[PDB]
Amino acid sequence: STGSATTTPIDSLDDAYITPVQIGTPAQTLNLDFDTGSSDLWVFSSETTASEVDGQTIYTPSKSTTAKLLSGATWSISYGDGSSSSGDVYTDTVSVGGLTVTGQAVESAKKVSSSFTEDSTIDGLLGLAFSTLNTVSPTQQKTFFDNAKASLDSPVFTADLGYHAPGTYNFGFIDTTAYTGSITYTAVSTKQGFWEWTSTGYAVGSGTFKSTSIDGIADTGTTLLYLPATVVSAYWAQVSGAKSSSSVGGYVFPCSATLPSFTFGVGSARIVIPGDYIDFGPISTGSSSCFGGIQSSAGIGINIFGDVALKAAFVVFNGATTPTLGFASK
Ligand SMILES: O[C@@H]1CNC[C@@H]1Oc1ccccc1
Ligand SMILES: O[C@@H]1CNC[C@@H]1Oc1ccccc1
Repeated sequence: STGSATTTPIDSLDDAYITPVQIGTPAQTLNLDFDTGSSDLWVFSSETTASEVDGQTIYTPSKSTTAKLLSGATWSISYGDGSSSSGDVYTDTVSVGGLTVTGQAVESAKKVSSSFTEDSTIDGLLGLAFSTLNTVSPTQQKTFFDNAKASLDSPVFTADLGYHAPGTYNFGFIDTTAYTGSITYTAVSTKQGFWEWTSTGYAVGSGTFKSTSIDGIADTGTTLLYLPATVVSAYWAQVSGAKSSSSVGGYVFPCSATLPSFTFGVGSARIVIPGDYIDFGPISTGSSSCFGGIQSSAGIGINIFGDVALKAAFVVFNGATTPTLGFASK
């Protein structure tokens, strides 16, 4: 089998991407944030505290003839930005772009943090990291990809995110029309449960390429590119007036600037992030200070190749027995 679904930016900045997902019988369609950095499929629901729902579409298990309570199971998650959610668990039929999994754990939120309530465009998350990170207790549950894998034509999914435009998530096949050149594959460590890999270096603008190993994760659920402070300083030093602001929480730059590109290495290959992809706009409405799309990872504990980087490539998440990542230009 295969599946193919369109993913759409939630706003004019590409802050996140939403993909429609069918849950239950008859189908209830929710717009989920596909997150290769976590491993829980959770949704706003009829069980969510009413004061914490503000515009989201909810899953109602009592209206699904295929929903079954997973008795005794609970879940609770906190993300890298401090957002969180928790609740109980049902199994139900879940379909993405024509690909159907029966018996998928659908984690129903009883509580969500204010950051989720305040974003009416995201109805929940669909995790695509390794199932060892799933938070369901006392019986850990499998991701949608892990459940689907054996049925897929090939044990892979691909992320093709657009810049200010829709893109695609495919399951079970490589669309050879969706990229240019060849795909370069690189090794993955699953030791922390992430799609963790080692970039071979970077360049700023037209500058020379610096060969240096940068360990990090391919994370579709993170907006920005988070890298070591040395690398990030070298980038922003090429933008007149750019500075790190403690009050704002990162590097800012004059909105009048033209930003240089940023290149990262994948083996001997190179992915070029255009400068425009690094512009996240005024820090507040009407400000002439703009927020940068490359930020320091120093406070996180891991480097994160988030959407800023991934949207510059066609990315293969190869879930074969020895997992690998592939990157191509597009
Ligand atoms: O802050 C934004 C609005 N609600 C939270 C959202 O960011 C996240 C998206 C996915 C995972 C964690 C956080
Ligand atoms: O819904 C609102 C529109 N822009 C802000 C908020 O959502 C998000 C902000 C940051 C990351 C993910 C989502």
